[PDB]
Amino acid sequence: QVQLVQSGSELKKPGASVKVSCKASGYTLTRYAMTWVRQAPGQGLEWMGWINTYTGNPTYVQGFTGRFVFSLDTSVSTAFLHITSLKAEDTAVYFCAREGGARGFDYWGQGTLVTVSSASTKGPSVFPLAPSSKSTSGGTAAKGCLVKDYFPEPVTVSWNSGALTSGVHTFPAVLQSSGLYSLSSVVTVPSSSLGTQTYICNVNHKPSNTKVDKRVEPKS
Amino acid sequence: VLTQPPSVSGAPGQRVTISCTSSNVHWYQQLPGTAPTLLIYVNSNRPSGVPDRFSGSKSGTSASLAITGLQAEDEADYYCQSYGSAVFGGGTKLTVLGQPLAAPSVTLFPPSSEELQANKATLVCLISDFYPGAVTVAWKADSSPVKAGVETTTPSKQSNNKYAASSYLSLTPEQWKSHKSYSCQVTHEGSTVEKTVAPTE
Repeated sequence: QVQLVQSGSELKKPGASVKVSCKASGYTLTRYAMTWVRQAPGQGLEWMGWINTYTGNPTYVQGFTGRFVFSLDTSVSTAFLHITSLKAEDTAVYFCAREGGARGFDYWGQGTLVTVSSASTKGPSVFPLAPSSKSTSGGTAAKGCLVKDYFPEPVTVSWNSGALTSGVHTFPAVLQSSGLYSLSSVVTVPSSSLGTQTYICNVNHKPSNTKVDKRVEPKS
Repeated sequence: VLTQPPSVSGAPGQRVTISCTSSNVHWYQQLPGTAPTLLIYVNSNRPSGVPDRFSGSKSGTSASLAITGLQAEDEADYYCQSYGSAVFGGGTKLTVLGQPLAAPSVTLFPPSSEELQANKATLVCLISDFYPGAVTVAWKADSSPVKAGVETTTPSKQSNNKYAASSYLSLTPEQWKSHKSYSCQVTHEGSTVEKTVAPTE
């Protein structure tokens, strides 16, 4: 069956270079034209141009006629997008698509996130959000973990090694102006459980290779 | 390069239409966080896996995409693309006009002593269960507005199809201990909720 599969996410710093791959299968690469599309966060689809899988002579949109390069490897049956001298404005998802010629753009790659940031990889600073019954009803306390300043995404958060699920709410992370990510996860538990019951915040950050288990005690 | 309405709305069961208006069609649907998918090709036609609700229209001055009997899963972004290179139609967000308004639940957490010990401080305002997804967050130090050191998320859908948001006010322990109290003020559909904390606590 027809398929386009691209590389995984890429974290780069400004000035660096990146190679994104587009593996086509299920059809013959040389018979259809491969086009490149760009989509920055919260934006529309930018057509970048296309490569001639027949010849291999690429054609770029103006402004992409710069440090962007389209390359081809018909042996492996793969199309490559090269970006040199990366900049913050290059932070975007990049798609490869096939031109059936009446159909589109009928097939797309899943998309490749290129993230360009001056921020170095950083492990989270985890702090305990102690129980507060003010915003919670039913004789119930809300507690949590504040995950401060980590880069890049994602971060995983569980409670009591996963034994606690119901009443949990992990809020999406904010991107501050740093840049760095801050996230906060709250669990809602019975008032009587405290302080007889133990509640631990399991925070996991693969990019930093960091893990933190933080006990959340009631108060002073 | 092309032109479409930035926004369109309809209630489930209704019929919505997206307009697309010399030098220059195919239509693409895009769910959040996923790649675009071929919706219409040849201007009248759909591939296999496209419902009968979607109908494309060519008029020769312009093109149109009509969805009849709108559904919940149709809430997404829709793109128009004609040709001579490939021209893209720009973004159009389609939001289903179902469900009633929901009042936000606001929970405010003060800085922990461990953070204060670490020569840092953060006020955490967590906002849940509100619809629609429009809220404004204002921070106050002793009834005086603060905007420096504020970081707020763009609201996002929860599991129950309501919206959540979270605001953070970063501080120095000095600033924290200085004032008598800090307030997080969330405004939603002409209604306000102000949560407050104090260093004394």
